[PDB]
Amino acid sequence: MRVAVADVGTNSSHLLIAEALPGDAGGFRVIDTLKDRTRLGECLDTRGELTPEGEERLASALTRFRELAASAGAGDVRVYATSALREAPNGAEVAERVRQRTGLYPAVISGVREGELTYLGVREAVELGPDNVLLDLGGGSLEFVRGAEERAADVLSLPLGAIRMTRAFPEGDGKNAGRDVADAVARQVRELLRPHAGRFAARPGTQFFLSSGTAEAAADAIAQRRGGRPAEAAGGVNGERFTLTELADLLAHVARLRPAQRARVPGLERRGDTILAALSVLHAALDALGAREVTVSEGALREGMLIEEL
Ligand code: NA
Repeated sequence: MRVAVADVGTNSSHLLIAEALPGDAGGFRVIDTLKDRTRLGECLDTRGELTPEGEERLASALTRFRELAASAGAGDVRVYATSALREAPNGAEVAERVRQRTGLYPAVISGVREGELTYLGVREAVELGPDNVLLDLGGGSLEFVRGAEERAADVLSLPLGAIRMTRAFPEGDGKNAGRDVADAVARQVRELLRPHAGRFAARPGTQFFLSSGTAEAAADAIAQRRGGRPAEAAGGVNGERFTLTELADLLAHVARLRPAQRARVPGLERRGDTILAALSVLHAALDALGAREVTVSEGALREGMLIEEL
């Protein structure tokens, strides 16, 4: 009664092993989550194609994942790949070669598919209401999801990822370069949402949610800026809330710092390279939709994959 799902991201891949409960009430219990530091982001060439060293790291990850699942009695791993392989021009070729080498097929899912599954992961992590808007900021893309208590009704994927924006708007040496990038990213967010007014905008009673790593880091940083302990000592950030004003203040702080300093802001360790652009995406998007406050969900794509499998 054990199931395994995995996602291939940009710099990390994760295997989730869960026990599937009696179908009557159903549900799942997470047995293990195993990370692989695939680091595909540093294995992308100038045209964005995955290098042979990237194929090797990916093949190595999926081989180890397959063994972990099999030794745990979980049978076969469903594997979905997101922005890294989606945007690589040779992503489909890499996926078929990895399948030939490992027997696992990393299916490259669309941004919208990722968003609809992530919404399921959020559903089982935090309490959804009758009108929810979810923003899931990844490396290449930002997914907007709207729905009710059960599933996504509307999904939009826009090319506003933390890595993609960091690259699209290179930061200069000047003291104002962080602010200038933040402003340019915000103008790009509004421009790509311009065809889509009303779709994800706050209505009375709309509740807003965030998922994935930037948002979790933001919640950790904001809580510690209110005097809290690091999330690692407080059991994580799932369910934490923060206001748009708190996000704006964290962004203004980050923008006046240089990249190396950003990685020393508590909560933002391991995200100094993209946190400026990523916070700029989140604030600009939330502001444009009229969000006042958000809840952060540690559940996301992998949990959603489980829910669909069950
Ligand atoms: Na995303």
